[PDB]
Amino acid sequence: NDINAEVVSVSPNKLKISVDDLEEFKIAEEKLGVGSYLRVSDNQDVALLAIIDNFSIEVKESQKQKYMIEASPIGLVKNGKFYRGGDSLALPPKKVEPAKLDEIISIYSDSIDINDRFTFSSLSLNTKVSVPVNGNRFFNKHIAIVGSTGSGKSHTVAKI
Amino acid sequence: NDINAEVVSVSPNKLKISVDDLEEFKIAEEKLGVGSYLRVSDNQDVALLAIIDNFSIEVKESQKQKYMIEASPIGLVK
Amino acid sequence: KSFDDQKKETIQIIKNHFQCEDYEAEHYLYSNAFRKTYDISCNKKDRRIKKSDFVESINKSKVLFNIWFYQYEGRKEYLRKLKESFIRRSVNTSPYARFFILEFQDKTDIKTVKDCIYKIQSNWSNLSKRTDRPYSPFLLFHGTSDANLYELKNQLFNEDLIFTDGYPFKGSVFTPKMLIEGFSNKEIHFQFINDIDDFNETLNSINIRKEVYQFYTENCLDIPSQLPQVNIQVKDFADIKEIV
Amino acid sequence: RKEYLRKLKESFIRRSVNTSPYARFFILEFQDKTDIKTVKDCIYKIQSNWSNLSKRTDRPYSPFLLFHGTSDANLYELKNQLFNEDLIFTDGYPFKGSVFTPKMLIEGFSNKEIHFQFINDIDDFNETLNSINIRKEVYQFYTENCLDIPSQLPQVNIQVKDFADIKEIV
Amino acid sequence: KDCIYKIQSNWSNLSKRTDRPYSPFLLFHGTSDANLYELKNQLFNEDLIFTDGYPFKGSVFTPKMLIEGFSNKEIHFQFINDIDDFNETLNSINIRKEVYQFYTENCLDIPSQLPQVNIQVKDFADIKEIV
Ligand SMILES: Nc1ncnc2c1ncn2[C@@H]1O[C@H](COP(=O)(O)OP(=O)(O)O)[C@@H](O)[C@H]1O
Ligand SMILES: [Mg+2]
Repeated sequence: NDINAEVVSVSPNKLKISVDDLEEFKIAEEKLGVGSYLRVSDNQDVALLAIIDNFSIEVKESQKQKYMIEASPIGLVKNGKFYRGGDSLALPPKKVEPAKLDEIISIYSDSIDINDRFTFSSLSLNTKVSVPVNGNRFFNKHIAIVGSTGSGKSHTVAKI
Repeated sequence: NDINAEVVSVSPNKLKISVDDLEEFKIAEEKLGVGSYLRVSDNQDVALLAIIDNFSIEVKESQKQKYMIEASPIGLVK
Repeated sequence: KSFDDQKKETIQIIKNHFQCEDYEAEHYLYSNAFRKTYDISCNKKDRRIKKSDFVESINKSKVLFNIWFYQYEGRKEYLRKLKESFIRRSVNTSPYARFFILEFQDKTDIKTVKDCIYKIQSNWSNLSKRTDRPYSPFLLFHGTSDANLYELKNQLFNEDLIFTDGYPFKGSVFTPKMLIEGFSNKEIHFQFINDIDDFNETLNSINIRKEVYQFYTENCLDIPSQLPQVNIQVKDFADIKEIV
Repeated sequence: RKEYLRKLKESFIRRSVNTSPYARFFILEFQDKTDIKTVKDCIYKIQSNWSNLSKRTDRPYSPFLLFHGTSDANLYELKNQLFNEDLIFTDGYPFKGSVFTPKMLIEGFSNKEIHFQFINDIDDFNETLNSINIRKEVYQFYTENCLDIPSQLPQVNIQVKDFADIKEIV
Repeated sequence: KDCIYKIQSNWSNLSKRTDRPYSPFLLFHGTSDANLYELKNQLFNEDLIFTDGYPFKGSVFTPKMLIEGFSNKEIHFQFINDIDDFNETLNSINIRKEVYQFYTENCLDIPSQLPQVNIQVKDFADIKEIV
């Protein structure tokens, strides 16, 4: 298919993922970057989700394209409902795909109630998913907005 | 045998446990995690109990699955 | 007394009637009892039925379809709870001998059948070259003509979906061993069981844990009771893909 | 008897000379007077001599087997026996009800786990002939009835008293 | 024993270099069990390890013990006690079987589905260098 990736080794809080084919180059550009989401399972109803922390793409003379992805599990998805917690263990090998838009939507639209949603931004790697924060816990626990000069910190301040 | 795990290296406060079979996948999910309790013995009378500190399950092309469990001895059951 | 308050009392009264577990009473006993009550309420010849024989007629390993919830929560939601009732999965799927028995009729063409096989093969198999215990699903089809059955099998081989049936050559007797090794073969995507006599032979050749997932419309086949069974009525073959 | 068998082995077969991975076709005359036993001894002699499936090679090859003049009752019975003694073959029919697929004969020729290739009858043989691209040779072995061969293929015809002398020539 | 050692040495490949080893099957007939067991005892003491499907005392005939011993490099050959064990291990072996008969006066009856040769000899001594 377009992408053929699977988990080659697991850790308590980390997964090594090897990309084997990578037929479509546009998958790697946005959906395989650092901080992106991967679906780690063998079925299409129950899965792990993982932040890509690091990757290393080695190429050489005659052996194959060595695409290694280091990922850390962030939680569980069961029938479209996201559960936090890295306690779940995926026994290798597990087929790895970039997460579709519904899982990424279900990450932020599950831990926060619909009336408590306060949306002022969208995800950087995927524009089509908006990120809501719990506007209750956004303002009680104080906000520390940090950036360099010319980074957009004041434009972020006024937009909130 | 649902599980086949066995100590392959011993330190003063550390053990290296290799899982050979892992026939039942359910044992690895809730009984082989970090902080779980392992029974290290060759009989069902006297044993060493251990806390799982680390684990690593590597798979490669041809040879078998390498499941390594890092544990530390925490006491004795008589 | 509305419908929502009558929902939980009818569920609760059947829970201790059979002394069953939690999620059986939601869909396996209540939906079974709703059809047979309607099948005798609409009967203009007999209405007064004692409940002594109603218990034994309900307690069969069968999940029948009823029109009235399919209209109520719709096709997106009625098939949704059918996935979480008997088709529950974990992250690590154990290499079990899973048998998928699907009803093939002449009303359903090949195209609505083929992606169901693709749905079963993609979800219930791990043919990775890195694993040490690969598994592949077992496929059974019934109620169809042999010309239509061979028609489906021919087009599966032309789009790189390699399967085995225990007939490795023309004129071969049914050898179930090639079905057994194809379960552990990474190059064999799934297993195609031809007939019932073909089916009853390969349970006896399997020592690992076995599972049957039956998805049918009209006619059920008497699978032996000591295997774990999932027998589900559907309207047509299009719903089977959304459950598996 | 011995001096008769020596002539056809040296003149036509040349077993030691031909080691190249060619698609060699062996057409055999199966009749009712020849039992299955001596047919199996010939097939094992053909497969052992005219195939190379050792792991050291890079260009494996397997022979092609065709039988004619016999009924389908003992042709399938010979095929059923040959599969039980771990002599794995393909004949273009990977499943029941399949059409003849020559690509299974293409891949089985280069497959080390597949010892030889079976051909059921004449039109199966003609169909894979257009599917092999590499050089093909036909070694026809017959007793009373000879088969037609296309005139563009390298063909040898060998006449024998019966089926028992055949494995000596191969 | 000279015929058995010549059969064992010529018709087996138990080296570590190969990946498909094989060992011959031995059958004897026409003799009593007194010297048949005495021959079996003498062969085992000379480190000629064999099997006959009877791994322990009072055992039912186990044809799979001859199956593993055929592929075992540590088992030099397979013994067969009599006709009843011969037909039982015949149906258990799926791979190609050949029967080689070397008889002087009495010839056993072999099933007609197996490739069999019959050899007539003046005595037992000349059987050794035929094989
Ligand atoms: N949501 C946004 N999308 C794109 N560009 C932005 C956004 N917010 C701020 N910027 C850009 O960031 C630049 C820096 O402005 P700002 O962050 O307010 O500086 P400072 O943080 O030093 O006050 C601006 O020129 C503006 O174009
Ligand atoms: Mg500012």
